[PDB]
Amino acid sequence: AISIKTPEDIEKMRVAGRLAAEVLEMIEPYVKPGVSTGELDRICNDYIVNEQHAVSACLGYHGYPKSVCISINEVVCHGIPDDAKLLKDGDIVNIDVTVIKDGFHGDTSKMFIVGKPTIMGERLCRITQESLYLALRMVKPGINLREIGAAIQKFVEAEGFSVVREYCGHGIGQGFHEEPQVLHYDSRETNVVLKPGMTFTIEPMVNAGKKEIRTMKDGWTVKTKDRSLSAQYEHTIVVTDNGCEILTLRKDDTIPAIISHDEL
Ligand SMILES: [Co+2]
Ligand SMILES: [Co+2]
Ligand code: NA
Repeated sequence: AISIKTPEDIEKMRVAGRLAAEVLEMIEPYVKPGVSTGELDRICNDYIVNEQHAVSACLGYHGYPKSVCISINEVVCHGIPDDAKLLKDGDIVNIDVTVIKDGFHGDTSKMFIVGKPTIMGERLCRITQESLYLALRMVKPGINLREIGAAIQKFVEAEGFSVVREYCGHGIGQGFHEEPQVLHYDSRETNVVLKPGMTFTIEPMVNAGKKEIRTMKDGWTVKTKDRSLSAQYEHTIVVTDNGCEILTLRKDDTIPAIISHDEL
């Protein structure tokens, strides 16, 4: 079932989350034209291991071969870091990180724009981030997860993009992927009432084009069927007594760490 974390668990999650966000703040500078995805994966790994003294949860997860997922342009998710894949001007890149510290996990990701941006690229990252923020703003005890999925979808579609169906956010803590499944669209099957103490991620994958995807020969890389661009953002949060607390907040986030719902 869904696990309610205790205050102490939360404190642990706060540490794992901060570490995860840090990695994202740390790698920004190195994200530029000409750099390979493999080198970025190496930098993150070393940082996590040697500086943070933590562990990457992705490395070996169901056989995942690298430390972080780096998805470029049309890649939807699970892009495999590789030394032959170089960053170019105009690319939109997602870097997804999961760190373990003391047994608790912190999962987060962001988009980066390489060099000069395209109108659509920049626009797609912005609506994708807005769609995550919107969801975050909704979280409070008593709401149903279905309303969140519905809201994201409606928003995204009203802006002319699509939400990927196959991939969802998830409960998280001692376990990388715990209940519940957090769908980013409306589904009559969804029925979970939020309680304080619940910890989970929200990580909408948005396509500028059609919602369909395809998985490559590699068994990991997922791409849009129509070759359109795809973007995603993700945060880890805890449901509080009157709202939520964002455990993976970074300095460039423009949403506050704690969201209090005065209507409560
Ligand atoms: Co996740
Ligand atoms: Co992630
Ligand atoms: Na992408």
